[PDB]
Amino acid sequence: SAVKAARYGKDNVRVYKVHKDEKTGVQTVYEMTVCVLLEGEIETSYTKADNSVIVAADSIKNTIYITAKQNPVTPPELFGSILGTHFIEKYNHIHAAHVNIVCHRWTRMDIDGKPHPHSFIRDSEEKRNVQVDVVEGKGIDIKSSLSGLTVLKSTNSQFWGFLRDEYTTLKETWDRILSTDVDATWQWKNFSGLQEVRSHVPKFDATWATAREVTLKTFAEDNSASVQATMYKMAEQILARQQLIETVEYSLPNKHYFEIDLSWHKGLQNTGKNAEVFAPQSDPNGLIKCTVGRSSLKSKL
Amino acid sequence: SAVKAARYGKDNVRVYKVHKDEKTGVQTVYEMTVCVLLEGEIETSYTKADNSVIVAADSIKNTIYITAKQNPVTPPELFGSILGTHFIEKYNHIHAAHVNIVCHRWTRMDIDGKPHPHSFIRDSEEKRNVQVDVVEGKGIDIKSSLSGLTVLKSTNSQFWGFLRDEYTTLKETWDRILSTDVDATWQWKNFSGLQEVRSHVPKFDATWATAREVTLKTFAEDNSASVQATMYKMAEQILARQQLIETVEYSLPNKHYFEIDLSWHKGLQNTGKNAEVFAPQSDPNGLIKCTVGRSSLKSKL
Amino acid sequence: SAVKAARYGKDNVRVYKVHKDEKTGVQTVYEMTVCVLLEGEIETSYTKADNSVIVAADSIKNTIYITAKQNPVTPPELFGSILGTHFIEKYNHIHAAHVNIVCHRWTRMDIDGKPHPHSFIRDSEEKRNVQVDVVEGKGIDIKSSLSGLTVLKSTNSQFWGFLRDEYTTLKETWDRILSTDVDATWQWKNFSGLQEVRSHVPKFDATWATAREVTLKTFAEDNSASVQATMYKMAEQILARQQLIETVEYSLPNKHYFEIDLSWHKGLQNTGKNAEVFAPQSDPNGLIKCTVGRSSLKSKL
Amino acid sequence: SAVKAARYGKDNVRVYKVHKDEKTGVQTVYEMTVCVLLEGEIETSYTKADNSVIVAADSIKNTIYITAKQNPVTPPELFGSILGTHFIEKYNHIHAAHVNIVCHRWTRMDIDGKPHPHSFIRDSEEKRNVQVDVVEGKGIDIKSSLSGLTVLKSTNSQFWGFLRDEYTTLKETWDRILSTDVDATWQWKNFSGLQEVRSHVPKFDATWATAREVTLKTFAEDNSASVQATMYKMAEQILARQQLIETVEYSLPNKHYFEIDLSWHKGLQNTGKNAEVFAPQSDPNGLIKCTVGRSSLKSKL
Ligand SMILES: Cn1c(=O)[nH]c2c(=O)[nH]c(=O)[nH]c21
Ligand SMILES: Cn1c(=O)[nH]c2c(=O)[nH]c(=O)[nH]c21
Ligand SMILES: Cn1c(=O)[nH]c2c(=O)[nH]c(=O)[nH]c21
Ligand SMILES: Cn1c(=O)[nH]c2c(=O)[nH]c(=O)[nH]c21
Repeated sequence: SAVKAARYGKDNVRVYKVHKDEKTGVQTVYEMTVCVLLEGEIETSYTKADNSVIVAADSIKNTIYITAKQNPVTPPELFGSILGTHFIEKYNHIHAAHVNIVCHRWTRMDIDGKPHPHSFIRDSEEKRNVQVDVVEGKGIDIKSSLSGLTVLKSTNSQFWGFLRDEYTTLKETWDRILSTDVDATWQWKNFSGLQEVRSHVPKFDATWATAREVTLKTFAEDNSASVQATMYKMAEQILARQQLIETVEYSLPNKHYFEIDLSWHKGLQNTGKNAEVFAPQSDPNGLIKCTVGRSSLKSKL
Repeated sequence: SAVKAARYGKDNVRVYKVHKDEKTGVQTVYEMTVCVLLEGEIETSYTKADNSVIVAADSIKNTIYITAKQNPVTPPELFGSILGTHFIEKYNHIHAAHVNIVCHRWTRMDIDGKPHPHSFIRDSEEKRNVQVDVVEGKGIDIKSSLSGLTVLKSTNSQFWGFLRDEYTTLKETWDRILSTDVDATWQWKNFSGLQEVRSHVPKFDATWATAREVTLKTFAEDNSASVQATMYKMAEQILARQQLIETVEYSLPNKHYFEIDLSWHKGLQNTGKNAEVFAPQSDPNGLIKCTVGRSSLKSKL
Repeated sequence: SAVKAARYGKDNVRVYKVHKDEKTGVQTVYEMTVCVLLEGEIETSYTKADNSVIVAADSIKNTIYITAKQNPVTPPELFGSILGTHFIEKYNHIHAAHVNIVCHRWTRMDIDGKPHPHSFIRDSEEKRNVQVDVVEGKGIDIKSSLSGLTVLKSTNSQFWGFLRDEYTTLKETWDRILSTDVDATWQWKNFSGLQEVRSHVPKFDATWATAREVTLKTFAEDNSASVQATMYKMAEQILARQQLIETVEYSLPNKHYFEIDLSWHKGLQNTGKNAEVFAPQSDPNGLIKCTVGRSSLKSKL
Repeated sequence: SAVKAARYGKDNVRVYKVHKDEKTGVQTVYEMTVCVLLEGEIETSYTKADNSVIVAADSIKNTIYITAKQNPVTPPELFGSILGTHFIEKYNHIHAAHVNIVCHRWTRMDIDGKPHPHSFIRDSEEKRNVQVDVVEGKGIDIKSSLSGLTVLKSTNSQFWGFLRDEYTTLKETWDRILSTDVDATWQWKNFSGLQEVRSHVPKFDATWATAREVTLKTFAEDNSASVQATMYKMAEQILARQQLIETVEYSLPNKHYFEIDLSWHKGLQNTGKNAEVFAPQSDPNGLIKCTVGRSSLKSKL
């Protein structure tokens, strides 16, 4: 037997950080959950009970809090890059650091139409995430994402012209409800190290804002032919707006709202143009995925 | 053996309703989860296998969708009162209907600074709830609530002067983080029937809006002496603003954010006035409850 | 405004305790989650920012661990009674202690057909719970429960003879799947204090075992006319087997398994006597409740 | 823009199947949740609103129930292989089918020491899973797993000799609690098609049973030097017992149980050899992973 793959460390590390402007009294909070898993010359911990190669997960936890004390926690792409770089530089025998960060929403409260200096509301369970893989000799691979963005449109969704055979019962529709939970990931060009990540810092918040804006506007305005066709338009617009992105991935459930035939009861009309009351279906659901990149096809376009 | 208490019916009934203004094209959606449990002369279903006294839960489910088709679903206090009244009036042997409704947020999307006619966002897992108990011969008892409103303030919370004995380790503080999930319930005066509920319909949305506004402003502006003292101020202001409320109940967890002593590492200062990085605690938590009503004490005030 | 009701304390306190037989090497573990809420002369903490009347929830947490160190944690009815009594005796101004305990399963592992001395498995998310209300001057009110016991029978469940009117679509059945999550509560006679609870200690484990045995055997052997009729038989047998119980309460969801008509596909027969493949429904569900006590009817039985 | 990756279909499809021995009256139930995602010449559904290439997820759902009606659902490796093969054979333009199955426990009830013919208990939320990737021209890749197996040992776990530097606070221990949720995956040799999967059918149940037995016995008997060292022993034994497995992967959280120093209270001794009461930590947790395969190193072993 031999170790083909190994990583270890600490998961579910909750972190809060406050910034206090002593001049204005304005406070700003940041809250996240962090996972750090290390790789390197660690196989003997598995094979030989050699704990000398283990940077204790407790120590990794201490290091997350120390890094957050001594560095910005925003944008999360930067914080993740700083943290991962620390582990591969500090420890000769550690050759990769895998940093996952989930960012929790704390939106400043408006009280009597004025922003409150130190009060916040969890305005959505929507998250902003990063996956930062720091690989010694191979730079920094960053995937940025928004997840748990739950949306619904009551019309301007269609689904007709799909394959029909002996397995098919679904009726074509020219007007249905569309509801999803948006998981959208943008994959950055490889960065050579922390200096190159730092040189692009304003692009992280800007690209997250673009991804969210494009997701909401496209969902709201596309007279959707399918989830497939709608998500492709979101991905192509985000790629057009940030050249340092290589790919945009969407993973979208089709959260069904079924019509309810009430015609058995006093001839009530609640289908088609008369549909007012629907049954939201918890399961099953459609699931639609794609990864969009830029073309290099020159023939048979 | 004898039946001391019994109720039965249908839980977790997901309901969506759309309103379509054909003039403006503006669509408005409502989504809820409904539970209806009936009481009455039903003991023989338990004791004698007498199913003749059971209004099938499947039929109760059909009735929820039919009621939603033929009546407003908003405010939920009205929808609940209509539904509960239907069961005690339709069925001679049914003497109480217990209607619980959870209302899910679908907030209209703003696209390029304009409200979209048919696109919505789940802007919070915060709920608006009702419990409506329709009791034949005893009218309609309504409890209204907001739940899952998650808030945090980074300063202007204190906790000192508490009892200290041989069980006490907690340090007094003059500056801590306060974070909670707000569960706030307002209990209406008994209504004689559906006509009296209908006569007060505008008060339901107005009182929910008042409860939320008072909760947010008080949380944000109170230099809090304790969760106890802060919630009491919220409850007294809501009672002052709606005479048809008898009681206001709060149930608030104290969701702890602990300081992290980093002085063992390079003398880093992260406690007291230098506290920037905190550890959010998932459990345990403080839990603080109270029900506030109006006084009738004339002596020893 | 005046305080009509108030309680406060600590929730979600996770507790583990190990017993080590040094003679045999056999270790036994206990794991629970504890909530303690106090009542008494505490209104000034709410009305006057008077923290002198608050036994800090942090101190209540310390007290749970100290009690567990100095006393048995089993049966949970005893541990809860000890803990609640401590608060009303130690603090003159505290007049009630509300102790909720959830007990988590750690079942000894059998390895090569022999019980392992120190290895355990979470063999079910089924819980054993207590609610212990210690009220100064009014003794100790205990409710014991089992919850999250998930069961299914594939036949010997029926549902016919229910009310049929213009709201009814459900077909009568003489053979259906029955599946539920069992919540069963037994309410003890009021105990005068801790001495009387201690005098009955063996009855707590014995009555929990009886409730579980009766629940499983009745579910498995009753050719069920309805959930109502089946749960009534469980409750009456548990009352017959423990005179110190006053009431037995069941709360049972009817977790539906729907037939799937496949006759549209190659005439496949999958309904009635040919039903093999079913669709489990996550929601909605039936919900059936009753509280059974002993009779004192002497006429019109 | 161009489609670099795409799949779509149906998730969260709950399936139940009953087998009825008419001779013995013995019934056997199977319950699972199924996901099927297809790949192939489907990019035009994304780029051109061409729904002609979509096998509707509703049709995929119908096909799961039809397959379950016409074929064994056990072992899940076989059911998954049948289902995936159907999609790549039926549809010329579909070139891969990705089938994920979660199997839910329904263990036969023993009533009065005899197995009941038609009553079952969810004896654990532990799952048995498969991932079956059917790739046209490349056969059938199967990963089998057990997940959610929650275990604890109260002693015979150690953690000492780990790296100590300026980030390290953790104390070495020679006796701690070890608790985890076991996620164990075994990767099968590539199968050429459905005939080769069928030729190995008895190996699926046997290898799952081996993986579980080895996991439980090793956890219980290993005087653990670390999670790393313990999981490596499990993986090497499972590889030794099934030559058709290429790799065994473990993913194990270290679910911490912290000692509680009570010496501040009446000198109570609850640490080290006197530790009886512990605080289970919900988060953070250690996370330890490895993939073990067979060696081909001939030098520098
Ligand atoms: C309703 N529906 C299916 O059944 N499949 C699909 C699909 O892949 N995409 C859709 O937009 N809708 C839909
Ligand atoms: C921190 N803290 C306790 O320990 N108990 C209590 C309490 O009841 N109320 C608070 O506001 N804080 C607090
Ligand atoms: C299927 N079904 C209903 O619709 N209602 C009821 C009920 O109250 N009890 C049952 O056992 N089944 C059932
Ligand atoms: C307690 N502890 C750490 O902090 N890290 C680790 C690790 O990787 N492995 C362990 O078994 N324990 C442990």
